[PDB]
Amino acid sequence: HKLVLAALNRFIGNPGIQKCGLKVISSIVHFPDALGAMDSVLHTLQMYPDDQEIQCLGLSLIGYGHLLAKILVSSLYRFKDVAEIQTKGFQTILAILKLSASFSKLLVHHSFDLVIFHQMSSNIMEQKDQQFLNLCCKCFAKVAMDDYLKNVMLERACDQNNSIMVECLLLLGADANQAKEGSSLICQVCEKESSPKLVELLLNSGSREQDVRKALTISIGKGDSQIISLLLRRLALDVANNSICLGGFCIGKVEPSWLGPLFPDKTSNLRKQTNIASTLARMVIRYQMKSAVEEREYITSLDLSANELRDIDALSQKCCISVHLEHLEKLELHQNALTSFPQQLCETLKSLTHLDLHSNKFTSFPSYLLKMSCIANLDVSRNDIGPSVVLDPTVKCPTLKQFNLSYNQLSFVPENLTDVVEKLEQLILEGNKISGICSPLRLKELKILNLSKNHISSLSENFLEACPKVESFSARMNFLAAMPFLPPSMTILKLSQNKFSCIPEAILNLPHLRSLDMSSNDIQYLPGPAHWKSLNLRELLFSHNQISILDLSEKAYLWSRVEKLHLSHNKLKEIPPEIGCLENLTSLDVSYNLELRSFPNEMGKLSKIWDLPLDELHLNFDFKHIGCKAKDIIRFLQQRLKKAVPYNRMKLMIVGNTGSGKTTLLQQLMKTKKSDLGMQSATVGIDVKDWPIQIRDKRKRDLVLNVWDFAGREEFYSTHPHFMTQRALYLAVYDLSKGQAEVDAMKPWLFNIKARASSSPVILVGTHLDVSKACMSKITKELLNKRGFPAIRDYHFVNATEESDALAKLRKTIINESLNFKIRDQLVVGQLIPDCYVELEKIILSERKNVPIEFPVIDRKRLLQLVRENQLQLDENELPHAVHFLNESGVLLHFQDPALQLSDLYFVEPKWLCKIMAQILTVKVEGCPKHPKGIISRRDPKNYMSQYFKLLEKFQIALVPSSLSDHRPVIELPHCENSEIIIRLYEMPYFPMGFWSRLINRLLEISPYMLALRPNRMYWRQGIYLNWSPEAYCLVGSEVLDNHPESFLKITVPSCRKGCILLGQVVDHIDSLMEEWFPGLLEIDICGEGETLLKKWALYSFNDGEEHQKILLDDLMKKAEEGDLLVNPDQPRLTIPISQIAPDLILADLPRNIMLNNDELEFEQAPEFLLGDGSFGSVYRAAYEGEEVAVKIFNHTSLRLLRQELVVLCHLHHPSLISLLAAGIRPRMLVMELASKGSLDRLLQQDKASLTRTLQHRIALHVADGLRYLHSAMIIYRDLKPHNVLLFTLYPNAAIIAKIADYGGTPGFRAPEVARQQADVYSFGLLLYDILTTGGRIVEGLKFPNEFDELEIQGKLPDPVKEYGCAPWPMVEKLIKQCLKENPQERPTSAQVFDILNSAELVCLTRRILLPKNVIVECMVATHHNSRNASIWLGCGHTDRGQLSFLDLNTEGYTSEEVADSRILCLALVHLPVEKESWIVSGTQSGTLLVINTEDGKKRHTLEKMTDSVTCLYCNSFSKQSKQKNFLLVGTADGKLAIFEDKTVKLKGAAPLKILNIGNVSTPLMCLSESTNSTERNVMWGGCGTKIFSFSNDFTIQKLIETRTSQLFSYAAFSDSNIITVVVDTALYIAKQNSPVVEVWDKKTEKLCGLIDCVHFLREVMVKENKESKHKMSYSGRVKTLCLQKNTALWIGTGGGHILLLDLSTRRLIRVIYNFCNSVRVMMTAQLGSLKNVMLVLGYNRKNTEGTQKQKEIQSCLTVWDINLPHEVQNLEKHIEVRKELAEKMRRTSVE
Ligand SMILES: C[C@@H]1CN(c2cc(-c3n[nH]c4ccc(OC5(C)CC5)cc34)ncn2)C[C@H](C)O1
Ligand SMILES: Nc1nc2c(ncn2[C@@H]2O[C@H](COP(=O)(O)OP(=O)(O)O)[C@@H](O)[C@H]2O)c(=O)[nH]1
Repeated sequence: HKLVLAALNRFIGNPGIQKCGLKVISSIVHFPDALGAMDSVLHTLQMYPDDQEIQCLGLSLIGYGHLLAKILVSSLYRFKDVAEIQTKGFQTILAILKLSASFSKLLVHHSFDLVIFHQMSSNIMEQKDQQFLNLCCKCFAKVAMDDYLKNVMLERACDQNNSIMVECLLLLGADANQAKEGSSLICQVCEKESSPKLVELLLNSGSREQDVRKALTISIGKGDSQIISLLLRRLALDVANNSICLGGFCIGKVEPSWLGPLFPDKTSNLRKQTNIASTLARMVIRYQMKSAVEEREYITSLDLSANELRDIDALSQKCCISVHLEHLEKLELHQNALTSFPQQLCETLKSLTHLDLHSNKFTSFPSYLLKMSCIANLDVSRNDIGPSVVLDPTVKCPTLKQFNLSYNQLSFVPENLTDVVEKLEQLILEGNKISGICSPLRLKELKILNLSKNHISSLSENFLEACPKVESFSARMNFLAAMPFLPPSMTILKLSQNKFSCIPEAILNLPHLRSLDMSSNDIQYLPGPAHWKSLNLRELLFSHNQISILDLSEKAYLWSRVEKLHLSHNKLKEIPPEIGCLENLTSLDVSYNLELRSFPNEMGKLSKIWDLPLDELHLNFDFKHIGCKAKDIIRFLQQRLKKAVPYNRMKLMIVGNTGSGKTTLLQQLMKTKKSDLGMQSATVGIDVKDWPIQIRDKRKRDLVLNVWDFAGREEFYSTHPHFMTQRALYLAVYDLSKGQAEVDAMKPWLFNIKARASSSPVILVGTHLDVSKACMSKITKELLNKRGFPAIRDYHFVNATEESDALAKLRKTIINESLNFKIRDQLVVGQLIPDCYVELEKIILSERKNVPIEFPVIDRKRLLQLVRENQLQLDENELPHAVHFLNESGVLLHFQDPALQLSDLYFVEPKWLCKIMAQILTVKVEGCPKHPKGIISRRDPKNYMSQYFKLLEKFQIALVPSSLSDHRPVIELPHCENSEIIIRLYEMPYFPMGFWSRLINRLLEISPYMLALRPNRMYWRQGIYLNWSPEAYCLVGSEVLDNHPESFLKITVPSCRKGCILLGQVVDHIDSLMEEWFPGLLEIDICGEGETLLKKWALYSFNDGEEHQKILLDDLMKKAEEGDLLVNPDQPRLTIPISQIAPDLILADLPRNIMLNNDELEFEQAPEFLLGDGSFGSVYRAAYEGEEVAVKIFNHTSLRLLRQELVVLCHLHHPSLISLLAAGIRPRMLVMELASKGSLDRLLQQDKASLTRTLQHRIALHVADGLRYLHSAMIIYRDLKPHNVLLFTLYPNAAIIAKIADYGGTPGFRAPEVARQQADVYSFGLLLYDILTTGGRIVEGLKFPNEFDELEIQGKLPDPVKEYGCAPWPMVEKLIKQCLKENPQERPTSAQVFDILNSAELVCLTRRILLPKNVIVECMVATHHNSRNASIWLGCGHTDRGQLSFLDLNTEGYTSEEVADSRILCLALVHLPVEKESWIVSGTQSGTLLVINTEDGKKRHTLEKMTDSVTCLYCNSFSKQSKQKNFLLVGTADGKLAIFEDKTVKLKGAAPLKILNIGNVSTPLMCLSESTNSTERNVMWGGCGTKIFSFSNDFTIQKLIETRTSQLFSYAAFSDSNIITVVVDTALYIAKQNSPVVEVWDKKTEKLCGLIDCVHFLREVMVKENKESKHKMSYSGRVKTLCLQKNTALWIGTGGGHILLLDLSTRRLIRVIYNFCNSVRVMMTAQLGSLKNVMLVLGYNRKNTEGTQKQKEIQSCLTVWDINLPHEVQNLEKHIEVRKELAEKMRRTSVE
């Protein structure tokens, strides 16, 4: 019982008894392992806390419900640091967790954090219980198992400021951008007044930039000077570029105490005290993996434009930066609201040369801005400068160049220019209010004046009489009358919008003038080219004048260079033929004249014309179906210059109805005697026949009209519209037996004749007198004549079987009607064509005398062979029109239609192919009607069955829409309550025949409605009724309402949100058809009234449901109700939104947020407010509730086009796309993002100082991404060029830099056009080329612009670095070539080019130099003393004897010169500060140490001949003699340090100061190094044999560290071999011959503190991409050389074809950059041409071209990397990830 009694007695013993009871139970707990005390021993703790002597015991006994934990920490917290009782506690926790894992989560539940934080931070480090502390890292490692536990405790770890532990947690993961995304870590960390080290650690690791900006706003709220300067240093600083990009931020005020540390400071050097955190992180990681596995120096200018600086005086003082400003050389203050530029500032900075501050609110040009030392381009161009701007004459500033004064409120030209600004060039004064006549203006160097938009009366006669270099005087929009003796030097003169009456003779005589724009003048006579006295006229812009003649008869060749001639809006009469001499004409413009009417054939010689607007003028020809475009018009005018002839050979379409005198009247018109077939049957198809008529009269014109006796029976009634062209003479026939009743039923036919060919004649012909009613002439005169039916021109009553004069009269009438057609007096029947067409027609007809009957088609190859067989003058560009024209004449049908596919096949003999297309429509099936009537599958010879229905369903006969269930099946809509449906009518007098056949076939195949779920559809002849659901369905019905002889087209669609989509997408397909095939219907006949024959109604009802009637409304009149949005009757209390009865016209269908209310508008449209022109309209700027927002206004255009654009540009959200904000119906225009820094063309035109390669690459990458998305959206751009790319910010590493405008071409932007997909790739190639070029492609657009598609694969293209001089930039120079394949199949995809652009290597490298063929070189030395242009001196080893091998870099010219009798090993540079020379030294195989001068390759003197092979040379920094001093080291193959002095090199056989024999004959000296710092007096370290050594100015071995005696043998010879390399840093990194591992010694302890293996980094990559590497287990690959950067990383040069980056501080591998060489032999650092700190890499590329001959072809591929690589490989890495998250977050807005 003792256990039971002891426990219960200790329980009841509330006073005193516990102190002993606990000792009794702690002794007894070991022996029986007893069994119900835990609860009571728990209870007693609460029952009396606070007694240490029992607390320790209780904790000791807990280890032998959750309230347990609640007492534990509350104990350890109540005894934080009283004694080592925490030991017993943490032992208890460690015991409990290892058996109950989840209890750990319970511990952190209560208070664990409070006490563990305290213990790990109560200064426990270097206190004696370091082993107890090891148990506690062991605790934490299991504590931080759950990542969420890391994040939330991290949250708590920043609440209380604790730098060491927050750093430790960051090293353990625990991302710092997860808390709230609106109030995430940095926000409260700057709110709670934390420490700079706490904020810096948060910023350095993952911290989203938006949160940083929010925290910047917060920390601006308070006054903090060490947290602000750390937020800016991560938000705005480009250290690579020396910048401050503080642009977008809304900083309330700038104070130098913030930017203080942003400027570079040489004193900045900080120790390593946070190593505690790294050590603790290492211990935690160790315990975690154990628990896991088996348990000068001045910056550039400043960001300043849009900051609304109401004052800039803050910088005028003598503050911290008042000495860095003195070398600014560019200052931008435009668009702020400044005033009165501070006088102290404008003399503080004495090197400013682009000061521009416009759009500010100045009111007085300071006139003390001009006392700066070297200023130019002074620009104040939108301020409110006072009425006069006189310059004070006490300033003599000559350096000013471009003194802009645009758009001020001036009243005079500035007064004292001539005495102040002498060298002034571009004095601009436009937009002012200059009124009075100007000054004599004695400026000696004006080069571009300007006076536009002033109010000038006239110019003084001595205005330009003293400015002998003016070039571009341009006074637009003034009130100007004459010109005052312009100096003979003007080149460009622009004088538009003035008030002239004739070109003043002061212009007709300028001896060098080049362009003259005088548009919008009211002038009368344009003097002939014999009045212009100038040999170089290029542009002559004269639009909007009143010009009568275009005098060119006098002397035309004197204007042979003219390239632009704009004469629009003039009273011209005709173009004189002398215009044919201006061969260099490029852009003629004679539009809007309304009185020109004819083009002379002479213009066909002006082949350079690429545009020729034809707006509002009528020509002979110009008929759209045959009308040419651009050069095609010139080709037409040139072929018409050759020879145009009368063609005289037309058509007669006979038309009947189911029976009449048609065939028996055609067989009587043709007088056909044969009667071969004694019994003709009903007509099949159209049966084309032809019959010549040599009219035996004075007119010998033997006219041949072809008769097409159309099908009578109604069954053929769908194809006939195809054979009714506009050019014809139709008959029609009665069968007068059913007189006055058949004549009624003939009405549809005439109607169709009025539908297709409005201006075609018709001839009625009675066909029966033998069969009996002849009063039919009544009704044809009574009803049929002139009411909506075509221009009947006769009627006859022949027998059409035999014996009468009436037939002769019918013949005469037909002949005389044919010879009298002449529509619009154009006379079709004899019009002129090139004889080539007639020849082609003749040869084709003669092949109607030779073809296969089974397949009358001709292949295009056969046609191009038959043109060769004859002597036709046609090329591959003539046939595309030739065959079309011959199609127009009924010779052969060929299909070029975009709706189908272009036919390689040619349908000569149409007479049987029309016969073939109708066979299917007559074959029936009286077998088993297994399918509903009309639908059928493939059921019928040699491959012809394939082409038959490869034509017929291309002909949309497939399921035959004809003979298809005329009676409609009964259909009921889910909802028919008069208010959930939308209904639209199409009342028309009679359906077109193939209307339904082609209507149900256009709606049918559009399956992806509201995209890919197909609907169920049950479609009879005249209806569809698709359905997805009761939420989406459509019934395009066909009913006739009672007492309505017309025929309607009822469409019903639910008024739901998606139903409006159905409506719109169906009305588009029903309207576009009507204007594509039936232009007669939707042709408003102003003659009579606007019937339009197509009265598209709209049905609306006020009474929601049970309206008892649907109220009509004509759609046009409803469209007139667009000034509002709601319709309402004469009774105005109730109304229906137009948004409820026609949601398709209505704006709301795309995301509803697009709506412009016309309320909070803010706008202007003057010629400053547009931003550019493009496609179908232009774009302007305005504001609304916004500030700046762009508006795309439209021309002329239509709400067809806009509906396309609305949908297609919407529903597409992408970072590279220019998203639109709103649309405006009333204002007929759209709204877009304002592109802040301009367009790419502008950027190229101006800003070439500021295009970094990074930046160019960013733009290209952004663009590559947009184009990729556009192909994700499966579509062409078709508009890619500098004019179309928009730039937002000029900050290189931003998130949005470039975007792409208007969507699916130019001489400056050509391709081999598909119609003359993969094409946009090529267009991108052009843009990319120019971006690489920076303005080379169309600067030539001022010069030789036709040449832009002439050298198409052939131009400056072969070497554009060479052809433009731009900075070399490989990989992408290969990318454009490799992209730019002429064949579209050969081009890579846009996704592929985007992926290749997303490659840090494409951004990081600039050149290599493949040395001459088979040269082996193994040593090289750079030159930094002449840092202007440097040459890299190489050795050789292709020869066993020594050649030196010079190699320059700016010329890349290799030279060879044998200088030694034995192969060289190494060289070095010893430059002497005296005598200004750099002796170059070379050590060799024989020991013959050679020294040769820099410039002289003859003053050579080998020094003492060494004993063994010299392995090394080196030049040190040893100034130990109180002066500048240097030495030289000769590493030989034995260790003998033959040291010398910097100057003693000249004397033959130099004297070694201290000959230090170090190594042995078997231990070869093999590497030397200097130290990393200079504070250790440059202790020198050199490897020797296998033991590294060191020395100093003493030149005595200071250490004999041995490496072979290593205690970590994984292999021996990797350390048991001769040393190869040594580098001196905080530690030592060493490698040996063929050692694939590097050894890391320490200088003090001399211990192998590191062992870093190379193939330890080769595995990770090879495993996927090298499968043959599984056979290469005995791997080649080892450290062939070392090269260490200053403090960032270390570059391992492999013996293989690889290179390794090592971040020596924290993470081992940054990147391996392979596949660029095969053996990295040499590596070193250097400086070149102010591009200091480059790293040269001499690698090998062996070619086994003759490897079978045991020989390899060697190319020493010397490359030059930019040493800044280890940053960009980790910084650009990051930059992708940024844009990847943003790629996804943006696509969330597409979801919702
Ligand atoms: C420098 C000036 C130039 N600017 C622009 C803006 C734009 C522009 N923005 N948004 C657009 C949307 C469409 C668009 O279609 C083009 C390419 C057809 C002209 C242009 C812009 N295009 C040139 N320049 C903006 C102002 C503030 O700055
Ligand atoms: N007796 C008689 N028959 C005629 C006359 N004109 C046409 N027909 C008949 O019309 C038929 C000619 O075919 P047509 O009607 O032109 O062919 P369809 O239009 O394809 O049916 C023959 O059967 C003729 O006998 C006429 O004046 N007298």
